[PDB]
Amino acid sequence: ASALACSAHALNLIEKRTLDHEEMKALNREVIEYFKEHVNPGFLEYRKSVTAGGDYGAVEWQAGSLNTLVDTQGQEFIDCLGGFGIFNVGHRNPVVVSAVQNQLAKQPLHSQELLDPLRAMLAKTLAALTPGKLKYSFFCNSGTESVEAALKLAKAYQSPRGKFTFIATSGAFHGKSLGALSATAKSTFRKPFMPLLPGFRHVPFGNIEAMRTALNECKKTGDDVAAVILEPIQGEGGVILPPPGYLTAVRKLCDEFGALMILDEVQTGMGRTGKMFACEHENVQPDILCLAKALGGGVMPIGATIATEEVFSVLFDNPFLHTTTFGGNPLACAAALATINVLLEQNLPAQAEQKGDMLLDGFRQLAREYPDLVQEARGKGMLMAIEFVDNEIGYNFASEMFRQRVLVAGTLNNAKTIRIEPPLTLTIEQCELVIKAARKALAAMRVSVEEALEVSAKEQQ
Amino acid sequence: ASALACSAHALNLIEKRTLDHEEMKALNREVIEYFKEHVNPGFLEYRKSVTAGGDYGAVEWQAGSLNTLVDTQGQEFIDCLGGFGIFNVGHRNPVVVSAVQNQLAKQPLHSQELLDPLRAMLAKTLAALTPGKLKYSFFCNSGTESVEAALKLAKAYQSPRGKFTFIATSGAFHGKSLGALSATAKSTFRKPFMPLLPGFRHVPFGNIEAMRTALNECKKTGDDVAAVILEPIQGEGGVILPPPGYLTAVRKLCDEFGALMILDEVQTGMGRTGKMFACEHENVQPDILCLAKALGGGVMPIGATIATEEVFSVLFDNPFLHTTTFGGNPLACAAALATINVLLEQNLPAQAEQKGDMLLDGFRQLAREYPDLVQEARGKGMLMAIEFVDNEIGYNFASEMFRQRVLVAGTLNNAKTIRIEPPLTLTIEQCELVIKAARKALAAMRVSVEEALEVSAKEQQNAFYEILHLPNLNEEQRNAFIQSLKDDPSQSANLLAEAKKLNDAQA
Amino acid sequence: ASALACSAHALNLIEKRTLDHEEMKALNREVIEYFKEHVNPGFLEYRKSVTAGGDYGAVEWQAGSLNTLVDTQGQEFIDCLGGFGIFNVGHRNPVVVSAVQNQLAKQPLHSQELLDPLRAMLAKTLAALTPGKLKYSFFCNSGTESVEAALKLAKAYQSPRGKFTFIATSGAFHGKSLGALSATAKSTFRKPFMPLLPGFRHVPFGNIEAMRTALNECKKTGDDVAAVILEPIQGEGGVILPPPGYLTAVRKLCDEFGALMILDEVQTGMGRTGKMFACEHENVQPDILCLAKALGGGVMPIGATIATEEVFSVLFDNPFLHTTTFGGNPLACAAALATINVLLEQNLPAQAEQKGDMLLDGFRQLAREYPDLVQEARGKGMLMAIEFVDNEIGYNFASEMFRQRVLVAGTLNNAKTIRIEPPLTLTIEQCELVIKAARKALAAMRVSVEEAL
Amino acid sequence: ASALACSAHALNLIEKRTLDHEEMKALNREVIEYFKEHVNPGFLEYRKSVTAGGDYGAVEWQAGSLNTLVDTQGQEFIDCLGGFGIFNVGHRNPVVVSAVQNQLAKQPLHSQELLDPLRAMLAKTLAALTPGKLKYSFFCNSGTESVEAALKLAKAYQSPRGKFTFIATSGAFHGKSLGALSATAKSTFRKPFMPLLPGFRHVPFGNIEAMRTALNECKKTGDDVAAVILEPIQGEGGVILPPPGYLTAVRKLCDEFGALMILDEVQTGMGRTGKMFACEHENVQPDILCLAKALGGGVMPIGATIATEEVFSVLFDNPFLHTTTFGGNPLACAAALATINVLLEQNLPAQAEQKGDMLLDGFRQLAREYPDLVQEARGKGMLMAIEFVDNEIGYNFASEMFRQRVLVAGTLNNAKTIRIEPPLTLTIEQCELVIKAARKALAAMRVSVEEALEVSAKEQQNA
Ligand SMILES: Cc1ncc(COP(=O)(O)O)c(C=O)c1O
Ligand SMILES: Cc1ncc(COP(=O)(O)O)c(C=O)c1O
Ligand SMILES: Cc1ncc(COP(=O)(O)O)c(C=O)c1O
Ligand SMILES: Cc1ncc(COP(=O)(O)O)c(C=O)c1O
Repeated sequence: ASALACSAHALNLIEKRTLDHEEMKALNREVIEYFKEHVNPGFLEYRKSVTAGGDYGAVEWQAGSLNTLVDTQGQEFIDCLGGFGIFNVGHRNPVVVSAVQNQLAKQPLHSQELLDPLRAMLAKTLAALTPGKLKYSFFCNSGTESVEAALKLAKAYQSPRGKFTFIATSGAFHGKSLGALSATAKSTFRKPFMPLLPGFRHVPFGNIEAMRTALNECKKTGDDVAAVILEPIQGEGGVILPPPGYLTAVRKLCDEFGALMILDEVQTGMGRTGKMFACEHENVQPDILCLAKALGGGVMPIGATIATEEVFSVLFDNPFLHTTTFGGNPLACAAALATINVLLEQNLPAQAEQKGDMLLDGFRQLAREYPDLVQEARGKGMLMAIEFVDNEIGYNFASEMFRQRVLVAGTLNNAKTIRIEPPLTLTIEQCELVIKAARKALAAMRVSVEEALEVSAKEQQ
Repeated sequence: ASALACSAHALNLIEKRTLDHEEMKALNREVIEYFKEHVNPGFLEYRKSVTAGGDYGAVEWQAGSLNTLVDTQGQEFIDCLGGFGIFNVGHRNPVVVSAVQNQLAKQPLHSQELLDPLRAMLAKTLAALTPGKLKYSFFCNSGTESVEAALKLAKAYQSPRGKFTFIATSGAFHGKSLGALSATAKSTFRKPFMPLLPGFRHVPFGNIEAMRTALNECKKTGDDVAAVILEPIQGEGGVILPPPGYLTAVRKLCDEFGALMILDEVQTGMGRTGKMFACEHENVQPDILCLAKALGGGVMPIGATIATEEVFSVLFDNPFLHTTTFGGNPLACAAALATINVLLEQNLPAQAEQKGDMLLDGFRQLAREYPDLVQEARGKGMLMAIEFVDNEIGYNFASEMFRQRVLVAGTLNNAKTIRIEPPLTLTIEQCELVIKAARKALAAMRVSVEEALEVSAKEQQNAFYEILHLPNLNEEQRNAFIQSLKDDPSQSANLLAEAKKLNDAQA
Repeated sequence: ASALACSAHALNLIEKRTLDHEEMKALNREVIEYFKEHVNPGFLEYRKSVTAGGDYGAVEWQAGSLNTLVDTQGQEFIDCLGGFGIFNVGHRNPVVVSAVQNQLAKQPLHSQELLDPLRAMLAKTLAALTPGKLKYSFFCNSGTESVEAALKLAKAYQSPRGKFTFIATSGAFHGKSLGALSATAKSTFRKPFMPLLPGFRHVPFGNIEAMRTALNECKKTGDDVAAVILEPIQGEGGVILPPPGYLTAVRKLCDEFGALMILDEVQTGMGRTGKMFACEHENVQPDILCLAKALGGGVMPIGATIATEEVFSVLFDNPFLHTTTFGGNPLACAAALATINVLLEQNLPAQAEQKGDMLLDGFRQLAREYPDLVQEARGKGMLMAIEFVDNEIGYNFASEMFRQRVLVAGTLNNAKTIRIEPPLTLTIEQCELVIKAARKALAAMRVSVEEAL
Repeated sequence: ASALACSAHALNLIEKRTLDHEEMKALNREVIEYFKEHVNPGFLEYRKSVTAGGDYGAVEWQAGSLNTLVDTQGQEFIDCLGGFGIFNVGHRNPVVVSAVQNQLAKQPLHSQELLDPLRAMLAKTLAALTPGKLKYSFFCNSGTESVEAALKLAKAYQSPRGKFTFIATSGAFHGKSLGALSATAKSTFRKPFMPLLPGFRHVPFGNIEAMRTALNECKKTGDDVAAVILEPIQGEGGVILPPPGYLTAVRKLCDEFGALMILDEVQTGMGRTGKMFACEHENVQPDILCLAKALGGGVMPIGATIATEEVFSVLFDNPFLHTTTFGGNPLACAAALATINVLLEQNLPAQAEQKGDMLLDGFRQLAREYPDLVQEARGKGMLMAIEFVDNEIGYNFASEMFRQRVLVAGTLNNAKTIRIEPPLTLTIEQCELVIKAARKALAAMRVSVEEALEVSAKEQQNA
């Protein structure tokens, strides 16, 4: 068809709230054809590996309740994926939806010349919400943009001081824009795109001595380290918790060598680990803090890079040194201001702690019961993972859970590991249903394995 | 206060549609204090340079009509800034607002595990809307992200073919993320952040022979070019139009050397130049096309990177090779689908042509009338610029226009140049009001100058010769001070003082 | 065998001045086996492509006269290869051999702690010999080392000034050490070894406007140029002469943008183009000058990097910033001091001019006569090339010349192009014999072709 | 003057074997003026810091015996500097001088088109002399060129295998050419010349776990290691001996990750540590071995890069991929062939062991006696160092030794550390004279210190 015809057919679909069997069958059939012909036929192959065929062709339609998703066939899913840590305050949180709706009625995007007042308000808010000397905020549209901004603040601070080297950690995930991907550590994500930014070096996560070595060797050779960047807990790494005091030691180590400390709280921020930021567990103040995902309330894309006056002041003489067109737009600021208001009003950080403790205990118990399938369960607050024995078992679990209308998925920088990242608003009853679904899934998986194994050993001579 | 207290005070402000004198005075005072203490005190200094004091402290409040903005004091501005090419279909275009409102009621952000249907629909739409073999779309949240995606598609296609070098053009602006900024060409934007991506080289824009040379020399030395990236017309460069046929020649040149052609239509896309894409003027099909700004309808942030099946197929075996969390979200897709529907239904590309022709004629005439102030006016469709004689005159114009409630601003990779980028929906009457405002501004500027001052010729010529004779400067330094002096004759006293200092210092 | 046994057999061979048929046959057979098993079996394949089989297995033995080489079978060759521009003052120039012999009797290599007096003397000599404000000399062991030193002087001068980009030219050859190879321009020499030094960009040779563009674009993007490096005439490029005034323009262009001018006279230096340095043709003073090959007199390996006090003074606060163990050794300095003495005493620069004019005229005439085989002949002084129509014809010429006991070979950054780089001491009679050999070679090549059909 | 005039005056000086007081005074005065005006006035400042003035202006004239140097004033020095590890077989070793003299009479430099037979002979010799599967030799003119060749062999082998990262060690010294300097580890030698080759990372020397980490992390991030390069013992680092088995472990570690092992034996090679190569102590076979300094016999500049057929075969299809004009020249080959013959015939590796053990014991004993001045003495064979308490004490020792006509000097990647690198041919009596000179030097230094202190205290009491 013409573009006009397709743009029309699609606006008509946006208005529709419901689909009869025929409208559903037609839309499902279209979305699969169009993913294949215009988006990525690879996404259809992946979703098959993590489903029992026919289930891969599930099409999102609307939010059910705070903690559920409904497909085009009316099937309601409990959300333990949380859009990879976006939906901290649930799906269509009425307070966030309200703030966005209200700003949409006045001015959704700004001129970038007149002072936009929600930018000023969210910056003031984030300054009050953040620890210590974190004071200035730069707004962008994603995690990867927030990391680019951080790397850039560090570069501008440190190049006149003669420092250009950056240290990241293996298993680390900081985004996929080429500046961010220089810090991202997974080989398969980096190799095609090399050469990446020069002067990026990786040490093991949670190993302070390896990091000391790297900083010291860089100092010896005249390749002095501008910054260390790390996640307080590695998400895509498979929920990798550092040894206690590690973050505090990295801060002293950065202080000693005159390197800037960059904390990537894109995925651990906005209450998910049981505090507003995972750096609050140790009362660690980085030089630069990166936020996205949940900051937009599961309604708007937004990122934020917050830094000390000492570091951020690099942008004061020429405020156009770093810019973006959409960053700090009124819809996004409204969504973030709502999200902070919701998390604080309802003490959802405290809820994440209680519910995470409850869920992790549940999973650790299933791990004890199914060591043939599960290596270990880890977490902190509502950031959790189950590591299975091998990759194919992890995929069978994702499918079994999906069959039972519970939504989980794999981690990026870690195969065979399933993230459990539900909304902080997940109810105690849903928490219990999740554990029962997990149990039913593991029992079904054990049968599959035992069956196969008989149907194999038969082969001999 | 607590964060809770500030988040509350701010949600209260989001609900309010009106401000009495007291609410306005209190909010203005807050926004200025908070910009200074938590955003950037630099932005307050810049806005002063481009206003008569008290005017710098104008605070955005809401959209007036399709083509106007209203501050906290109720002053309505005609928008010739267009948010730097975002507001193609105007402020709160009811069709776009409607689509976003409708999708917000179902699902604003997606899971990233279930197939999201608006992604599929917008991708199908963009495939039909785009020229030739452009077929696959990757959605992100900004121009800079769309450029990163393009660079990444090229890298993945070309590294197994042994090609790693990228060519961009001087004056070029492709974004500020470190991959994008490797292609961005302005010194002041790059130097603090070097070293940038290796293998990035710059040729003059609109010079096919310089580009041939660069590709050929790279081939000779074994540093073969993976891709050429260029804007069809340089926006931040100051609306720099290439010679006609240039784009067509770059395409044949890329075809000959086996390099991928990347077109950055972030700022020339969605009808702004008089066609849906500026590559349609010459019927040029790039390998990879970058879109953002206007694609979101002035409601949502979105970027799109569209490419051939041949190039994009690099993402098919591992679909996680390039991803983003928010990219291709349902709100953004709804906003884009609406925007395309609006541009096509109302033939706004055709309107941009007519209104741009009208506005450019107006500006070229004011240029004829005020050669003491204006060097030249250029444009294509509703992408236009006025180059003034010097930077300070450009700033005086922006201020005079703002005094008269018409919103313009400067370009990034070009000082003393004012962009005129109004909504394609600007009415013929507003077009005329814009020209009258410009005229009034230039007349007032002439008076300011003529306020017992203007001539300074020999005053300048004296500085040229004194600077040239100072015996302790090297030839790069003398050359840097004389380029400053002829480029901006109104700083001859300042530049002379500076040169005398450094001459004394090398005795 | 043991190493002791092989080191013994070889010292025995070094003492021998003559080989009977049996000693020759045994040594030839050994050298081919050992090239194959321990050096490079590739060198044996190349030498075959540029010979009529049996001729590829020629083994160097000794210098004949100033301008000839003798193989193990006693066959004497007129040398028009000149070891690629080493043998400017001939083979075993008695004045150079004498100086080396004399220093070998006192101290061949230095301590690197006591002031070594020939270093001081050769540096003083090179300062007097070089144009203008070229004053300080750093001694190394090769062309590539002399270029590394130049690149390093530029880096140390310009990094505190915020400039890091370097411009070289396509067809350019500056050596094969990884710093030098970043400036070297031929793809097949660079691709395996990438990534090379960052911030190295190439413009066409002899195109001042292309170079202006590159400097200007680098300035616009904040990647300002530290230095331009170029050969005054590209040797490995195939004897590529720049347009007149080009070098002078590059100097003004460097002056304007505040970039350092590096001239690589490794192959055009020590009189080969008709002056002591090719930069003297236009009276061009670079910031940094690179020398090797002929500077050692065809006896010693040496390189020299000479620069202004302004640039070299980067090494004054810490004189260990750039060092080499063997560089500026007394044998090498003795050899260079002798070589300069010989070139000046006998006005061999002037001879190179006259003999090059004579030889080039001869070749241009053969080009007129054999356009089926020869595209063109070029040169300046005793730096000359014949470009053939295609690569295989160039190889047939090298072979035909070798069959007639005249030694020529191909260029590096240019196929199908044969360098003629004889000693400046080549006699007028030899010059004429060379032209007659070339004629006989082309006539035989024409027959081969006409045959084939 | 004209260049002709100076080239003449200098050839006149090359012929002279003797200088009366007037010829000496005139030549010394010239050499100092010319170092200042045309070489480096910095060399004159450095040599002052390591002498009592008047002594800084000592000018080399000729070799005395195998193990001594004579200045323009006829003062004979015992050589414990060894030209930083060049003079393994002494000054003007008659066997080396003979081979060079003999080849000079036939063909000193080659055409580079005809097969040069000494290249073939030295390559065959070095193949027999080297351990295991080391088979192919490429000849150059210096240590830094030999390292460039190694880096290049690795790059050509490993880039088609998708590996581009190189690991070196801190304190490491591999040369000053920009490829080599990318592996060299001292800050002050690198910073002015950055950016250097990309893909170069440094681990601590003698720390196998730090190196494992680096290889593993590079593998995880897709920046896989092409090669490890290290000295078996760091010379410029200040004679840093790795823990025993380190080299063996690095070899297994390289084998595990598929990285090439490059051993830089430029300074530990040709018998200096008590074996022909320091890699023979642990029977470690690297993929690529680098040689220079002593390989030329203290007569000729030469470097050699030797590698497996597996690695070197990258140069077989295009033999012009890596070349040099002077490399593998007949004089240099003659000098190297002589040097190998001398080292093997006279078992100088075994002598280096015995004499080094003797000298190191002597120094360790002086360390016990002078802990106020000396931190420690280390070595292996005739590769030795004395670390002093502070830099200025190190310089006072170098001066005191020079005053007593014994030649020592500092290390590059280590201040306050004096290298003792005498010819392997140093006689037992000279060994003893060296120890006595060291003793006399330390005793004089102690008196200087003790005197200062006495002067201070009395002035104070006097108040
Ligand atoms: C720790 C971390 N950093 C950065 C990102 C990238 O965020 P975005 O996809 O919005 O660019 C992610 C997303 O998964 C993340 O988990
Ligand atoms: C041509 C072009 N590309 C890229 C960008 C950057 O887009 P964003 O600001 O959305 O990152 C701009 C912004 O002005 C632009 O004009
Ligand atoms: C211009 C130029 N530079 C550098 C070199 C390299 O000299 P070497 O082979 O001694 O390193 C050459 C050799 O042909 C040359 O012609
Ligand atoms: C171990 C080592 N490698 C390399 C070099 C550099 O060798 P050259 O000075 O011959 O360039 C040296 C010199 O001191 C060295 O000791």
